[PDB]
Amino acid sequence: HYIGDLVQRTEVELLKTPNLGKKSLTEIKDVLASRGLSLGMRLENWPPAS
Amino acid sequence: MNKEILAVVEAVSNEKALPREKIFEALESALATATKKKYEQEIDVRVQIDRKSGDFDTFRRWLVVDEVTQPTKEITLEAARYEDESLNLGDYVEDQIESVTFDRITTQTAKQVIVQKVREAERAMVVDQFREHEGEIITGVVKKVNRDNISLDLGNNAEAVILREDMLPRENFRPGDRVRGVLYSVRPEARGAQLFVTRSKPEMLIELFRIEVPEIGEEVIEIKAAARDPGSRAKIAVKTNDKRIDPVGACVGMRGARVQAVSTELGGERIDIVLWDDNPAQFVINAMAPADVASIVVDEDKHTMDIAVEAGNLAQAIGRNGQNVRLASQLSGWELNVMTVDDLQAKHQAEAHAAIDTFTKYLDIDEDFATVLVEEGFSTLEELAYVPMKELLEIEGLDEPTVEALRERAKNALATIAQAQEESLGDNKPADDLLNLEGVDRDLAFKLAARGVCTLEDLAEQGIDDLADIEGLTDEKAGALIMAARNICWFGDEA
Amino acid sequence: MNLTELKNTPVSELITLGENMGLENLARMRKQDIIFAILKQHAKSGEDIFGDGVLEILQDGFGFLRSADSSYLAGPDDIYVSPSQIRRFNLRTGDTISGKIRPPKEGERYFALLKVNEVNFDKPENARNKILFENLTPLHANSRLRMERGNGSTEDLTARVLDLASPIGRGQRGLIVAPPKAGKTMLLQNIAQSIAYNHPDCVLMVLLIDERPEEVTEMQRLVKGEVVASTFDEPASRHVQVAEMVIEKAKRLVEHKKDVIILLDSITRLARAYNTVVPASGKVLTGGVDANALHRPKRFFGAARNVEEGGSLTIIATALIDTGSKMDEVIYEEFKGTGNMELHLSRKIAEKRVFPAIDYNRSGTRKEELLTTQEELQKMWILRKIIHPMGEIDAMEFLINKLAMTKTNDDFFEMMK
Amino acid sequence: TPEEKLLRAIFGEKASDVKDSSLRVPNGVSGTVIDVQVFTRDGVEKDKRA
Ligand SMILES: Nc1ncnc2c1ncn2[C@@H]1O[C@H](COP(=O)(O)OP(=O)(O)O)[C@@H](O)[C@H]1O
Ligand code: BEF
Ligand SMILES: [Mg+2]
Repeated sequence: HYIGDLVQRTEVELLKTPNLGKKSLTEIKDVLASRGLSLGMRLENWPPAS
Repeated sequence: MNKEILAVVEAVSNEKALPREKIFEALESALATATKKKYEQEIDVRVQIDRKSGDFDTFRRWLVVDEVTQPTKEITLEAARYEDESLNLGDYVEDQIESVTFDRITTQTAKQVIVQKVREAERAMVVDQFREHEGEIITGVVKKVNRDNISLDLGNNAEAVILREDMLPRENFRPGDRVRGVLYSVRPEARGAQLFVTRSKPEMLIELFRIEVPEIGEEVIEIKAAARDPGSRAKIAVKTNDKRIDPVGACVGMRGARVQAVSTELGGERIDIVLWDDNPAQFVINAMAPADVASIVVDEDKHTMDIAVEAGNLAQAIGRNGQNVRLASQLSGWELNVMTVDDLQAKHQAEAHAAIDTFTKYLDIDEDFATVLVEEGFSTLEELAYVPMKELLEIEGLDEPTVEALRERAKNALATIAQAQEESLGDNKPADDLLNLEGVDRDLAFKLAARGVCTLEDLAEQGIDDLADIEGLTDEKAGALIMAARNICWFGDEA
Repeated sequence: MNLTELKNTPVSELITLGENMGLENLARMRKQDIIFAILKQHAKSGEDIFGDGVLEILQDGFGFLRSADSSYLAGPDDIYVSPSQIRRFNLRTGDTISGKIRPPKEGERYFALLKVNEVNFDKPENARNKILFENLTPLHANSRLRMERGNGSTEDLTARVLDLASPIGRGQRGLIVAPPKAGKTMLLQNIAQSIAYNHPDCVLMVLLIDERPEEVTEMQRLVKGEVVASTFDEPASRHVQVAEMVIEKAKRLVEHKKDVIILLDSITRLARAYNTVVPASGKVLTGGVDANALHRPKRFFGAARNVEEGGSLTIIATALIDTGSKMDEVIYEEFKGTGNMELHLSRKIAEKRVFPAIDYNRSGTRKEELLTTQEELQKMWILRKIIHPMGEIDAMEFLINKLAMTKTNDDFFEMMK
Repeated sequence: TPEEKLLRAIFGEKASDVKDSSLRVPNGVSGTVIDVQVFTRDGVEKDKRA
């Protein structure tokens, strides 16, 4: 649900997700990776709100 | 739509320069630069309009590479199980359906692209000609002179460029004269000038002779090689097949006529015509003419030729800039050395009989045996290390104690070369100021010096990342040690 | 699951199957759409499909897998194959690609082939370790293929006639010249049934061009092997499509060292279809044909050759004459010298209900010694010589009589003596 | 060049139309358009808004 866990998810698990083809994957790519974020990374201070 | 595209492709004028294939490649590029504006996502879109069959179909190139930015064209090396991509590279897809078609600004963009590509196709044809017709001297009238290059024309829109190194250092150039040169390069997809003519490259002179000397061209005087300093000096070695031909008097003409004519055509460039020989030694002997040599030491492994001219003609032998040697060094491609003037200028009888300083203790069982032997040479000292007994039997005095001393000296040489290798391998030198630091033992000191620093002052000017890849420590002990160092060097205020 | 295992089943059976699988009643869509929806539902169930299809490449680059019952035509049951496999194995036209397939999502039309499993009943390495068709050495027909059935039937006549007139061998190019109403289709059926019942070791593949639908049904369930037909419900474009399908399939199967027999009838119809599909070149020759409009039919009739290294390609093709027009006559002229096997069916004996009406005069075989042994040729030659006393009608009488009293070739030979 | 002439002819109507030459509201005054009045010369083709 949250991208807080999708940050620990590379593109390998994109097309392996059931029912992700051409246009749905197109949107998943566009409206995600065009806003500055990157599909797959690692942070350290998400729990304590700091 | 597609019928309009068909009409405009059948209506192009330069069908020879822009055939249907290049026209639809232009349309590919135009749709790519159009989709660059349709979506804010800067993407590449090949569309393969299928000009003969049907209309365009917007494709989405996976553009296989590990990054993610612009993800419409981002795929890693194996994300290919879906849809049967199954490929590490080249697998592509079509995600975009019903893209934007032919807005007026995109029509203007396609228009400017097609006109610049008509220009580029004219360029491609003239450069295919530039590449095929790499031949004889061509005449052309110049249009513009600059500090770095000049521009030339022939007619029928035949533009060419002659670069600064292609011209002469003193050949005055102004727009309007007919200058002749040789086409030299090939540049299919250049952006600036198309054709490239030179007047300074070596082989130019070859072709000069080929169009001047009536002998060359029918292959009776086979021109071997040539070297050139632009506008200054052209040396050329030639070889003849017939026996009654005198290239010393035929290639030059009647008392300096043909060589003088081609020199005036070059624009005031001295020319040295030499006879090529199958021996590189004799070739480098005759190439430095006018000059006489009586000291020839040719070594093939290191590509050198000790060619010493007699004392007195030095100022004429080397000449200005070393031309008479440099061109020779460019005629055969070897290296020449001349330093001696008076002290045994033979350079072959001297080095063979000047060893009174190095051969002082060689047969040191008793110096009253015999002098050193120059028949073997005793001049390389390393290929000499292992010689067969097929020639170790002519000299007298090789008793058993002699070969025992030989073995002892071989042991001494092995020990000294081992010591030298240990000294040259240990480019660390861990001093006492490096071992005395607590927590840094001998191997730790070896590695600290192998990092690149051998002293104490610079050690305090490195971070934890500069000590990264440490063997025996870890970043926290790294910080502890660097803090101790910065305390004993900087925070201690001691000297 | 597979294609043919559902296609050799009737349409009512497929409707009942789709309704049994819990689906919208499929008796409203065509049989091809029925199987398409059944495969889509089976793939929705949570599994993959195992499909098979013969391969087609257009100027685009990807591949289409046409099915058998579709007569190698365009339909929803044709499988999509990404061009990557073509770049990998260089799979030309004529592979029964058998492999795993997945259902198409939105934006797609056909199933996509994931991986290769079977390349013309061979290992996919044969897709990368084989020889092309244009490079081998074509030879003459070496093997002898008996035509007589061996039961003494009333249609055995036809077979044994040919056996004592001009036998058939592997790699031959047979052309039958016959006017209308000469007994062509039952001749095709007779010879095919004999070659498939006497020699099941050789593979049969029959081509039908411009026949009636009842003829298609009578041909498809009667002879062995694949029965490809192309009737009038498709234009000349789909005619040439199925023709090029079957020719490249035969070429690839021969490259796979297989014996492929192609029955074809007739050649004038496909020539007219080709003339229909090829544009003009500004000039019209005799009969109304073009310059290059003969290159396709020429190639098509000449693809036959005997492969001495493995496999063979034989063709038995009928032609149309006495049609009143010119183009058929010039086509017969062009194709009567290109074949290495010529036979003629008479119409005057045919309309007298005296069948078969073989022209024993114009019948011939190119280099028959490689098809007939020592005393075999002795017997055949002496019988040709004794039939040589000028005769068509009572010659047919003598042949049919001495053939009806007897059962095999050796019986006739040893009773005539 | 007549090449450019036939070019701009076969591509419909096109020339150096980069000229803005378009009316904008004066800098500083807002407003809401409530009426438009277009008057054409006799012979000029009438637009769809007219
Ligand atoms: N071998 C045969 N035995 C008996 N009758 C035959 C034979 N060959 C042809 N016929 C007769 O000739 C007719 C041929 O009709 P059809 O099959 O339409 O001709 P074609 O095969 O030339 O199209 C049939 O009605 C059949 O009665
Ligand atoms: F069926 Be007939 F021979 F046209
Ligand atoms: Mg028939």
